[PDB]
Amino acid sequence: PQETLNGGITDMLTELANFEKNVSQAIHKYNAYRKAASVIAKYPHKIKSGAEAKKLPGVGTKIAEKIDEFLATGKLRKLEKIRQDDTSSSINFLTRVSGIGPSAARKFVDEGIKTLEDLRKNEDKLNHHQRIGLKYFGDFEKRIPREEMLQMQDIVLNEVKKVDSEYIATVCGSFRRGAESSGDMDVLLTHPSFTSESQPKLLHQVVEQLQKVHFITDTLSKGETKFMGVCQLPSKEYPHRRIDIRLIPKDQYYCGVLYFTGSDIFNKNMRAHALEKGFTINEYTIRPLGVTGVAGEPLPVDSEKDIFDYIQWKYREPKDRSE
DNA sequence: CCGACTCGCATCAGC
DNA sequence: GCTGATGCGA
DNA sequence: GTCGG
Ligand SMILES: Cc1cn([C@H]2C[C@H](O)[C@@H](COP(=O)(O)CP(=O)(O)OP(=O)(O)O)O2)c(=O)[nH]c1=O
Ligand SMILES: [Mn+2]
Ligand SMILES: [Mn+2]
Ligand code: NA
Repeated sequence: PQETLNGGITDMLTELANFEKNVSQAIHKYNAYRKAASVIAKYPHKIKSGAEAKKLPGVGTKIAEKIDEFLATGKLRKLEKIRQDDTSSSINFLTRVSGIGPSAARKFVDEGIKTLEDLRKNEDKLNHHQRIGLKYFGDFEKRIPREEMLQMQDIVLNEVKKVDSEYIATVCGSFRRGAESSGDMDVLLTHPSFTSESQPKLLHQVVEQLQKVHFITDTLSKGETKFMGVCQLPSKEYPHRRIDIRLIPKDQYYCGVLYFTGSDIFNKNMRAHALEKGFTINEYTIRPLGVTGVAGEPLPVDSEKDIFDYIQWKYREPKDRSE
């Protein structure tokens, strides 16, 4: 109990979570373990028994028993076995390549493809996404310091303005909450030519411009509203980074900014209280619920705070939206 | 006991 | 060819 | 996996 508290426990749960998702293809068990780890990581005491943990929300009989075994013996038989298993271990590892999920990792391992070498020997069996994830395997597992994030913002906002002075672009995600470190760059984008009732050609032009100045280096996926790609600060070379660009209608922009800024936990808390007050919020709109529960028409939103107001909540600055 | 627990894009199965 | 299903990362 | 209905 030094790393935060219950670090040994949260790592245990996270590992179990990873095998459920990657080997068992059980997203819900995966989410249960991660939630349980997140509750425990916040619990301000060193846990001394499964019974104590069982009283936490999201901790049931099974994770309680795992904790008693971990506390009594210093390990978990099930995790040690999983850890040493060639097939489970290799399946779990390969999903760390972006574009290889549980299904592709299982097929690869079935035909003897188990390592990065194996993948590099068999590039022909990889789709485009998977090829790039392989290419930048190490880069993609590095975190992005805020200062590189700011340099990256400088480039995104400048180049967007150069395409069209009318574009609005906002870096959201952990960056906007003031995180000192980020896993990727999330960019929201809008324009007056694009409303909920309106050829978008607005995302392609920005993507194209960022490729011309050699900021974006590869494309993982690109449609009329969402781009997923790779980018790189100009120089010893900087790591290649993940960037997502989303084009959203102007009249749903602040709903998107809120959704793609806030931590997942924060978004959940706000969705709950919004129901409490008879509102349903998604990433694009806020709607009132009628007396039966049916949804009305979207309400006007001219500011992130307008959303807080609708549901009678004190404005929470992005820096304070970790939960 | 037992079912519950979002979306845009790429690719593939199949028609 | 196209449509729908499945996979994927968010 | 946990937790309701
Ligand atoms: C995946 C996911 C995302 N969101 C919103 C909120 C999130 O903040 C924003 C950016 O998403 P992400 O880039 O994937 C992680 P992030 O917050 O930016 O932190 P880092 O990337 O730096 O690790 O989208 C959800 O509401 N529910 C979700 O399930
Ligand atoms: Mn992010
Ligand atoms: Mn992202
Ligand atoms: Na993956």
